[PDB]
Amino acid sequence: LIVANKKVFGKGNVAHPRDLTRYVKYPLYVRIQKEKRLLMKR
RNA sequence: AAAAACAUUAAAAUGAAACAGGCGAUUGAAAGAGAUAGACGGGGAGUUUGGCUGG
Repeated sequence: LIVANKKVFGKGNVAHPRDLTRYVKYPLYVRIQKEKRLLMKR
């Protein structure tokens, strides 16, 4: 009955998934309104 | 640097860690473009290159 059990993954010479926000290229109006706040704080 | 190979649509009970007010670097208050001033500039523009006179 030992067929269904745990199976860990690889991710060596293989791929690995991860969330990639902070890299999204938001529209020009979002970028402008986000960097505007920074200029107020710098 | 032993091997011209495979690697994806997950099991299982999150797996696959969080946060930053920076996509990652480089240059930097200098340099580019503007204005004014000096230099240089036949690369180019405009023009000139007297008269008498045994032609």
